[PDB]
Amino acid sequence: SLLARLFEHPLYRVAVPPLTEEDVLFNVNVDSYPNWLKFHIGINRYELYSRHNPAIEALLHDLSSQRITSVAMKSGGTQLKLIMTFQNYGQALFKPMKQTREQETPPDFFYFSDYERHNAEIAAFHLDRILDFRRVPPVAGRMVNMTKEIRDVTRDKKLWRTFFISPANNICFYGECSYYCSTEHALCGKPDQIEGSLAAFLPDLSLAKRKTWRNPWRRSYHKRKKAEWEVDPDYCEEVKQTPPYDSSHRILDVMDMTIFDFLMGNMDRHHYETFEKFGNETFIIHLDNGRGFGKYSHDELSILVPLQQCCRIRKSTYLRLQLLAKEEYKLSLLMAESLRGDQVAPVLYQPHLEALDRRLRVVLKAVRDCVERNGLHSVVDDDLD
Amino acid sequence: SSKLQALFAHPLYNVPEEPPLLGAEDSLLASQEALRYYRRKVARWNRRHKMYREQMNLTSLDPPLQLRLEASWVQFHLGINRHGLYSRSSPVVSKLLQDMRHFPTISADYSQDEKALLGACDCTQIVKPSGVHLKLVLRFSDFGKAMFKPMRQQRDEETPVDFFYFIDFQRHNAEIAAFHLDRILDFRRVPPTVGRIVNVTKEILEVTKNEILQSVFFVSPASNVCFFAKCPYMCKTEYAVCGKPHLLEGSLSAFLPSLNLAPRLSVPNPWIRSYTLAGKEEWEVNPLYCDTVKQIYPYNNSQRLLNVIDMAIFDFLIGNMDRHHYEMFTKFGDDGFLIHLDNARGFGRHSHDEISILSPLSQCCMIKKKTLLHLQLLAQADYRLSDVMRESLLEDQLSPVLTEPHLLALDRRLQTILRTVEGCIVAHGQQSVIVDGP
Ligand SMILES: Nc1ncnc2c1ncn2[C@@H]1O[C@H](COP(=O)(O)OP(=O)(O)OP(=O)(O)O)[C@@H](O)[C@H]1O
Ligand SMILES: Nc1ncnc2c1ncn2[C@@H]1O[C@H](COP(=O)(O)OP(=O)(O)OP(=O)(O)O)[C@@H](O)[C@H]1O
Repeated sequence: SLLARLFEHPLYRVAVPPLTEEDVLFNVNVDSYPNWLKFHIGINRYELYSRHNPAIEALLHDLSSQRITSVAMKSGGTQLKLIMTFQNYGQALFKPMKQTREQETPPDFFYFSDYERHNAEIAAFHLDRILDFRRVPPVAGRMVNMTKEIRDVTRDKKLWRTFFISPANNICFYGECSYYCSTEHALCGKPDQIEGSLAAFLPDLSLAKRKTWRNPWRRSYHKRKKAEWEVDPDYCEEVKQTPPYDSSHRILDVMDMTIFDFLMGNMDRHHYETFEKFGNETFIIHLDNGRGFGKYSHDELSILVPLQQCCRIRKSTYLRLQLLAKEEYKLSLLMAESLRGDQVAPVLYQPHLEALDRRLRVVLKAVRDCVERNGLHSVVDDDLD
Repeated sequence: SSKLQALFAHPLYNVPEEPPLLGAEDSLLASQEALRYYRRKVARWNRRHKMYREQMNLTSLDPPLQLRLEASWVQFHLGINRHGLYSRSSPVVSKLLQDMRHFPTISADYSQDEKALLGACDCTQIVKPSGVHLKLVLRFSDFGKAMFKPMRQQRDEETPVDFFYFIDFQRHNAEIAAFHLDRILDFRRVPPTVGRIVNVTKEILEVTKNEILQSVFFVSPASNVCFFAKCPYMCKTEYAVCGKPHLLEGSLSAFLPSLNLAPRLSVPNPWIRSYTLAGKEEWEVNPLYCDTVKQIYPYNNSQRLLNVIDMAIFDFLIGNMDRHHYEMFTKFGDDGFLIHLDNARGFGRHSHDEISILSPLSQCCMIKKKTLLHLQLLAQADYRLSDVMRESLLEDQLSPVLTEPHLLALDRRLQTILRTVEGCIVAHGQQSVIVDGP
């Protein structure tokens, strides 16, 4: 009900502009379609899904319960990511458990050394949902049988040949990616089931190409090397005068993203993707959110530097971010409830839900530091039609 | 009070050892030759070190190194006799351990065994050779050396289940504890080992002449001086080993004499493991495996096989599955004692007893008379194995080196060894289950 009241609020019923044939993604010139397909044909210019869509909550149910028919390991490398095919032709990306729940990434780990936990992937969907951004593909947790749903249903000999039995008579496997894909990192169930996050598959690039931009606040991805924006305090004055980032609808998309990343601690947003058929005047897809929620006793302020430098925010999210701080609409109790139905719940160790609020007030206080230094009407854009 | 003193003051730890040593041919190092060799290595070090200081522009302050006979490692080397590595209740070893804990370091390298790998990272290799592991060799002001194994795990941490032996960690505290167990058993076979807290910057990085070793030191987002083994970090199989921010604790293991003075013989154990994710060796399946071993040279003399039995006991007490090879001193012959060099893996499961280590004793069913007496004694409460270990380990700067479940495991594992000796006595009699040789 605390969550049910959030969506009764008048900040969460502002509809998107009227759509036209050049604003949808898949013009349909549709009730037996699977929930993954309703999800695809509903992607418009300014969202990934509707606020009260019947398919998104049903697609979440599918990823958790639907039977798995084929599994394949992803191409190239970059951490262990598995593609799964269900009985309804639908696909989903899978990130296995890899790390615990009450655990923290050690302080001595750089941002490029961190794990990818299903926790952050599941949580990021709900957090992106509570903020009414709706820029993440739906993801649900699941307790997968690593025999009858991984090994015994894959023809990828590269994967299959890593399923070994452990000294503890447990079933292990490690795959063949680039980072953390050897026996010492082999994911192991007791005796034959781990958990992961089935992230729903975006539409195939065959019928929906997707741009991929380099975020101008990407880190050096190198020790002992700074990334310019760590040396220029008004580096944002250059980005507001670059090829596309000079448009008002674009300099803002990054702001909503960074407030998202800082709430989770995801300092690995080196690139972001558009939708091509949509050009430069759309939303930004929040993908690969697995490097968050790895620290609960730490708030990484370096993530928020894009907001501190540009000192601009959307009034849409500003009035939201305030409401999420009041105890009657608190991020803690809202997220903990939204994450109560995920089959893998509790998806978040409690102090992360608590930290989620502490991170909100430092974002909220950061807007105030921009508002008394640059004024109000020059920090908040307006949305009220 | 003090069960430890009671142990060494017992009639067992005092009776002369047979056969006695004539000398000269029962001290693996010849004095006049060894001093000349070491005196030359000291002269070459002084030369090639001053030149390094001149290239990097550093005033050659202080005099050059002096090789003194009174150094601990010197007297440690010249004291290695046919009866073991060190002497029983030796005052040199006490000084030796204290020296490795306090003397300053003057050099640090990568050791051979690495370095001789040339390349060589094969991120596909599951059991990469024992040269891609984090360990350095330090040199002290008295010219002595020591194999430094840094801390890799907390005290109350075990090798997680689903971890095979070949990927188990490399505990510094178990290198120390294995030495204290060695001295308590009067096996006298692993080199003396101390725990020490090392300023990784002042005592490793700032003293190494190796351009690669300087390249593996970095600083964390928490501002801690870290370093790493070049190969495992690239394959992402292990992490780094950071100070807090500079202070790091490790285990120094005293160096054996130089292989130019005392050659050694890396011999494959007869009970090696497969070292694969599957597949078992012959002994892992045939309870009559030792019937075969007893008929293979040089295990036919019935005196080398006994030394391996002692090793199996010592490894079972510490849970050291990874004993693929035992080294020997060639001067002492087929009957010479075995050196227990790298124990860094034992003491990783305090809740589990791996009986496959005891397979030599289980299947050969024969134990040395002396070894059985010390094991029987260490089962009696007045000198129980855990208490004499707990007390002996208190003399280390890294106390407590062993948590309580580990110490209590030694007692229980001792019963299993004694239960097997008495157990397989019933099938063979004290005739073939005790070898009271001199
Ligand atoms: N002047 C130098 N410039 C650059 N690198 C050097 C220099 N001198 C030595 N090194 C590197 O450091 C190491 C030198 O170690 P050190 O001089 O302490 O003893 P060593 O002679 O190499 O070893 P050992 O004592 O076993 O003969 C060499 O392996 C070499 O790679
Ligand atoms: N306590 C110990 N634990 C493990 N390994 C040891 C120990 N003592 C010696 N060793 C091994 O013995 C070897 C020492 O020989 P090394 O190649 O350093 O030549 P050296 O003995 O220094 O002789 P020189 O420098 O005069 O040629 C190293 O590979 C080291 O791994």
